[PDB]
Parts: sequence; structure tokens; C-alpha cells
Amino acid sequence: YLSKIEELQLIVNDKSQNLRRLQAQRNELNAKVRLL
Amino acid sequence: MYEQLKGEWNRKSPNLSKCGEELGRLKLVLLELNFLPTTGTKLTKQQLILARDILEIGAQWSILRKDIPSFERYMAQLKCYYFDYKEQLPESAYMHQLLGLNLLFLLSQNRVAEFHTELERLPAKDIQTNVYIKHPVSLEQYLMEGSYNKVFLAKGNIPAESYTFFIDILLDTIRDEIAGCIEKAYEKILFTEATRILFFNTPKKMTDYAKKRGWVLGPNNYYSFASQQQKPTIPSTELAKQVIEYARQLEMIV
Amino acid sequence: MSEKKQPVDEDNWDDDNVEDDFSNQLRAEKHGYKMETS
Amino acid sequence: GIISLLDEDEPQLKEFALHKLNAVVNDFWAEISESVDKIEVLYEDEGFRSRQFAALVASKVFYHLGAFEESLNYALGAGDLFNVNDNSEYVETIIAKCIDHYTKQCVENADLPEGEKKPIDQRLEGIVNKMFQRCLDDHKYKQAIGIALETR
Amino acid sequence: PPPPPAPQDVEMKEEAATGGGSTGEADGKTAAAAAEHSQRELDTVTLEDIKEHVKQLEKAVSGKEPRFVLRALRMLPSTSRRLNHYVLYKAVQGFFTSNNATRDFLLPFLEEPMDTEADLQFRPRTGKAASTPLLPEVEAYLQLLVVIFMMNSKRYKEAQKISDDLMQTQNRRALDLVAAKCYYYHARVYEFLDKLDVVRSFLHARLRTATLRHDADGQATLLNLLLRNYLHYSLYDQAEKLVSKSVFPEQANNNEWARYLYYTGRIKAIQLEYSEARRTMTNALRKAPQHTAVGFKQTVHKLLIVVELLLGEIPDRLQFRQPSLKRSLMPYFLLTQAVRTGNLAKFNQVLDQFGEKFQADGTYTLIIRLRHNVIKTGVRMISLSYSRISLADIAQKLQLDSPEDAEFIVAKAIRDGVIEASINHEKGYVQSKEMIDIYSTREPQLAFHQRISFCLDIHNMSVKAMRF
Repeated sequence: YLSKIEELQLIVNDKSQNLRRLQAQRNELNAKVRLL
Repeated sequence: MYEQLKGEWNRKSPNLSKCGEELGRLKLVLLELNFLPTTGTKLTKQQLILARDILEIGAQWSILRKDIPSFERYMAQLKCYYFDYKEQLPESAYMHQLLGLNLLFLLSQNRVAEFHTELERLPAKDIQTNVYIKHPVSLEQYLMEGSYNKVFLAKGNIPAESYTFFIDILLDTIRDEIAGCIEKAYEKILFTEATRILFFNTPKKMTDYAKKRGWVLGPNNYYSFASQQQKPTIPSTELAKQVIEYARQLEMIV
Repeated sequence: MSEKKQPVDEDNWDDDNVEDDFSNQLRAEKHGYKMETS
Repeated sequence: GIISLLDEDEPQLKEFALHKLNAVVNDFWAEISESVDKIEVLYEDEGFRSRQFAALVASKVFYHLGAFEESLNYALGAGDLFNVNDNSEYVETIIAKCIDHYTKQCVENADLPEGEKKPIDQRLEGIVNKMFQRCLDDHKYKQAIGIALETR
Repeated sequence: PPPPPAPQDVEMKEEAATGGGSTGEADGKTAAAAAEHSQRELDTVTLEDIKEHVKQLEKAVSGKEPRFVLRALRMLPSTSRRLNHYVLYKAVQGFFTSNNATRDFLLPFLEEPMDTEADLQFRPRTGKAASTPLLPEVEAYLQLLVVIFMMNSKRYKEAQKISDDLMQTQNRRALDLVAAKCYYYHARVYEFLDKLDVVRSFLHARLRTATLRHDADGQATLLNLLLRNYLHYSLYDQAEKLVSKSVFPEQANNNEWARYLYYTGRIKAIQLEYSEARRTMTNALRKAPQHTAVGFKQTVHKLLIVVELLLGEIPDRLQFRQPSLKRSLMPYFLLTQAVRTGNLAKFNQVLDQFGEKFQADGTYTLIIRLRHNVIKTGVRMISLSYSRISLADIAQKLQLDSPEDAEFIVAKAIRDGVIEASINHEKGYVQSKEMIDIYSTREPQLAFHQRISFCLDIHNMSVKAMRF
């Protein structure tokens, strides 16, 4: 309540971590096409 | 109840500070009464009907003593008098021209949207009646229609209980808007167009214009300057810096 | 959708906008009578 | 228009203006935003002995407009009746940001060896040692050691 | 008794999703908003606004609201047997005798899902239990034994404000999504009778509580409520938006923002504006979501392009015209015809003919400047027409009768800045010019920075939309 709200919302900002998951998919595609 | 509130009822000005004795009496009215948190039971608002009366007469004191902070003070009081939620009041006597005082003061100080919130707060009594409002609003239509002579056609009859100070400020907003709009993009004027658009054929005030705005009083002749525009050569390098941050913002993105 | 307060509420049709734009010019002789005016 | 009624230069009509404030300030949230300057005039005046209430409605209108560090400034300027409140929006969000400033201040001054600090402004420490006794006498000391985390 | 099975089906399809599914979408979900049954339920609320809701008449009286509000319980995994109760109670409408148990008996029916057991912990089931019964009651405002009950049902929704404010968790991305709708219906039912007075402070503090801790679809919608509140009544607190402009969310519902910009375009139209007001009217116009709702753009568009009429540079507007709007624009068609015409007797005879529909508009701002708009239309046309015109030609072509008011017209047109036109000052007799060879090369590429910077903004926005 007083000092317990913001980091929960920070873990919520791990949608940016999901953005990193998306860029991970991306670099997977790219690395393996380059493997081709 | 409380007789001596009416001690300045019908003679309106023997002084300035005897109205200050009445100000101390209304100060005691603010000690005891305080019109705004008073909710209902409309016999504790009948001395407030009396307060509406003598503070309309106090707004007449505010135009009598030329005090503009006191003018906006008692006018915001009247604005709050139409604002407290017991709107079912006895019909206000100076209602028609307190709106007119406020509107002509607004017209003097050159506002742009409080004119229209005035056209929105009480619109239905503007076209049918209320010459204290019906004459200023079509007067504004005539002012931004193109006539500073409808000023004098109107001044045929506008005292309207001491709009005289405000129509003097309206003469002032004629003259300093002449100071702007005398050669906005004109060729040149002469003595006679000064005599037409200006008035009062030659005081030291149009001479003060010619010696106050940076002006060349030509030989019975006028010019804004020798070029009127102060002569209005590199459009390249600033847009090159624009290209720097422009290519920069096209960078870091895909 | 209309979720607001508002729920309270070519033959010539093609040439009709121009017609109302033509509604201010000699709708359809004084053109030809101007020949003999001079 | 409630601030032009202040030409009487004593606090004795500032008090009637504040008696209008604590009546209709939420309706007149549009009105005080221009009056920020005269609220500053009231805070600067030490002869205005109600400067506590000046900083009160200052932090109120800045809580309305979304100012937060000046909400902290005039929250400290608000006085002793500031921390004691039990309200659920105003006082607890602004003491949240205030003791957030206390812990980041104790971090920066824990990053500052042997003094040269920003001193305790005279309206901190109130709910520190008052809600701290709530945490203590509620017989679970995890907040009582959580402040010891937060102060370093 | 064969049609009420269709509300029997859609009722269970609604609270199956809402109750069980969005309760499971509230238990642990909502990373941003994984409560997709919330938008599903708002779709079904639009579906109950298309159809009759559940039990307004439906060939009977009062079947579903006494029925399904019982026994949710949220317990051991045989609560699908309470769903089986919900399903197999439906022999009462087809087989048994229907009886009246709505709008009077609902007062303990709302307390039944609390007095069965400690059902569950989340508020969207409580908002369900006070919304999904009571929103089927609001659209029958015949003001006799039905509107005092909308009043009390939304007093229970004010208790839903209380249990939105003190409920122990971002369930506001369901309850503000339902509360947008139901608070609009609050304002509707409150102002079907009188203006709302302390509901203003209700709305103020309800805007206050949604400030930072849960700032999701509440602030903008309650601000639409507050804006239309200050719109329907006297106009004092638009300075509040001028001092506290905090009006920028994610602009989520994609039509809320459109009509929001429309309402504040009406605001800036009535404050004073041409340019910014007509461009936000234009953006709300092109941000019309669809035409899937019959003739609802139409009256609101009649009041939308009043400022474009006040431009004077508008043709006839006929491409918008619904043929069912024609019998109401019988004034408005001749009004834009009076915009195209320069007649003065017709300028006041359209007013003398249609002042009552002009009061139905209720905007004096149009006629207080529409004469000035006629003379500005004249000056734009003729000053774009001829290089060195005389003021007498245009003056006694538009019946001005004197040189000096034509001088004041040309002077206030220079002050309003359309053309260079000056006066060969002896007795008037304008000496002037047009303006070609003004500039054409470095000046486009000034604006091309904004062109392509706008394009790259939308590039990065499509990137951040490709992220989804």
C-alpha cells in the first residue's frame, strides 16, 4: 500500500521482457536463416 | 432585525470612507452571516436579498470611485449572487445592467471568450429585450462589422447609470486600436484621414502618437517608416541542422 | 456504434450540388439581349 | 472569482477565503490554479499566521494539478496536523511520496559520508515515529525492520 | 414461452463467460489485460442494447432476475452442479406459471449472492451481480414505478462505487469498463428528471480515486461525464480544463477518444475558435468509427460542422445527409444555402423562418458572427478575385453606401490578415495587389519536415503496434 505498489507494476512492465521474448524469436529466425 | 445595515441607503456618496463605515458593517455581515454556506430556510436569506440590493448599490460605488479591483470584486460578488443554489430569488433590480457593466468592461479590456460565456450564461434575454445587453451585443456586431462611428451614433444615448467611464475606456480602445490600425499595411494617410478615423482634430495626443510610436510626421503627410516593413538571407544551414536530427531520428529506428 | 446522446434523434442528384452552386447565376435571353444592348 | 475578495491585507479575510476553500474547492479546482501566485504570497508572509493552511490548500491544489515535489515542499510546510490524518487518498499518497523522499534521502545521505547532508525539515519524522508505533504495537516487527532496510 | 428460451440461452452465455470465465481471468491473469471476457461482456451488453435485454416483457413477467442471482458459491469443483441448477430451473417459464419478482423483490436478490456463502474475493463478480441484473432495468424509463427503481438500482451501483473503492488488484480493467456504460446510464437516469447536483461531487471524487493507483479507462470516461455535465448546464468550469489538462490516456476504446475530441471541439467552438476547433472536429469526423449505428452521426454532425458554416468557405454539405434527417434539416439545408448566398433579407429571413430549430441548436455563437462571416466570404472571394479593386465597387456591390465603413471593412480585414489590400488615400479608392510569386520551393520543404517526421512517428507507432 504505502511502499508496496510500484515493483508489482514493474514486474507488470515485464511485457518489455515479453518484447525481449519477441526480439528473441526475431534473432532466432535471423540466426537460423544465416545458418542456412 | 439589525437596522443600521441600511445606513447608506439613498444618498450614495457623501465621502469615500463613510462607505468604508458601510464596508465595516458589511464586514460584520461577513462575520455573522457568510452568504455561501447558508443552505436554505429562506428567511435567513432575506437580509441577503438586502445584501444583493446594497451590493448592487456598492457596485455603483465601485464605478463611482473608479476602483477596478473593487469593480471586479463586487461584480464577482454579483456573479456569486446568481450562483448560490437557491436560484429562486426575488427578481434582481440592477440585473439588466450589471451584465452590461461586466460586458462593457470586458469589451473595454479586449477579451476573446468571456464574451461568449456571457453569450451562453443568459442567452434568451438578449435579442427580445434588455437594452443594457441588446445594445452592447449588436454594438459589438457593429464594432467588428467596421464602424467606429456607430460609437458616436450609440453615444447619442449610453450613460446607462455610469457606463461613462467604460465608454471613455471604449474611446481609449478606439484610439490605441488606431495606434495599431492606422497604417497596418497602408500606403500613407494625410491630415484628413487622421481627422476621420481619429477625432478631436489635433491635440498633443496625435502629436504624441507621431512622437511616441517611432513615427515620421511627413510634410502634411504620414508614413509608417521609409519602408513600413523594416525590409524583410540563409535558409540552408538551419535546415541542415534539421537534417542532422532528422537523419538521427530515422536512425535508432527500423 | 451510436452510444451517445444522439439516439434522441443521380439524374440531377449528381449535378445537384453544382445546381445549388448554379442557384446564384441567371438560373437559365438577357445574355442574348445584351448583344443588342450595344 | 474568490481571490479578488482579498484586498483586505490582513489574514482576517484570507480566513474567509479559506472558509470558502474548504467549502467548494473541488468545484473551484479551475479557480485556484491561477491563484497559485497568491497562495505563494500567503506562504511567503510570516505575518500570515495561517501559513499552515496556505501550504495545506497549496498541496491540495497541487495534488489536483499533479505537482508532487512542490506537494512535498508545502506538505512539509503544512504543519503538525499533516501527518496525523487517517484519510485514504490525499494524506497517504503524499506521505507515501514524502517517506519515499525520506528513504531515498537516507540512501543518498547513506551515500554521503559523515554529515554535509540535507537536514530533517521540521515536519518529517511524524508518521515515521507514529505509524512506526502502529507497526510496533501491532506486534509484528517486519515493518519496524523494513524502515531499517529503507534508511541504511 | 418458446421465445423466452432465447433470453434463457443468452443469459447463461453471458454470465458463463463473465462469472466463471472472467473470474478465472481475474484469479491470476491480466498481465496488461487478459480479461478478454470483459470485452466479450461489453459486446454482449451492446447485444442486449440491440435486442431487448432479458425480461422487459418477453411474453411473461419477471423470470430470470429472481432465478439466476442465487447460489454462485465459488467452491469445491461441483459448482457446475449449481450451473446445472441454473440450467434446469428453465422448466418454470415453459411449463410452470411465471410470477412477478423483478423491480420490487430485487432488494434481497442483490444480497443473495453475498448471503449464500463467502462466494469469492474479486469485485467483478460483485459488479456482475449488481450490473447484469440492473442494466436490463434502465432502458425502460417510462417514469412510472420504473425510474425510482433505476434510481435505487444505481444507488446499489453507488454501493458498487464503495465496493470499488474499498475492495481489498487491477479489477478496474473490468469494473471501469462496465462502469463507463453504467455511469453514463447514471447520468441519463439522473438527468431524465433534474440536473444532478451532488452527483457532481460523486463524479469529482470518483475521478479523484482513479488517479494513479488504477488509471485505466476511468479517468477519460468520467471526464466525458464531467464534460457533458458542464455542457448541458451553464458554462463556468472549462477553465478547469484550461488549468488541469490531464486528458491523455492510451485512448483505449477508440471511439471514446473520438467522441471526446468531438465534445471538446464543441467546447472550443463555444469558447472561441475556428482553426483548432475545426481540426479536432475534422479528426473526430474522420474518426467516426463506422456507420453500423443508424443515423447517429447525423444530428451530431449537424451540430459538428456549425464551425465550418462559420468559416464561410463551405459548399452545400449534402454528402452526409440521411434522408430521414432531411425533414429535420429543412431549416439546415436552407441555412447552408444562406451561407452560399450573400442576401441580407434572406440572412435574417432564414432566422425569422427557423429560429425554433436554431434554438434546438441553441448556439447564438453562429448568428452573432454569421453576418461577419457573410462579409468575410465577400472579402475572401472578391479580394482573391481582383488585383486592384476599388472599395466602392465591392462596397456598393454589397450595399455599403459609404466609403468609410468600407474602409473599416478593409482595415479590419488587414487586421484579420487575408490580403495585402491598401487604400490609395485621397477619398478611398483601393490600390492593391494579389499574391502570386509569393514562394514555392524552400517553403514546402519546411513543412516536409513535419510530413516525414509525422510519417516516422507513425513508423515507430506501427513498430510498437507490431510488438503486440
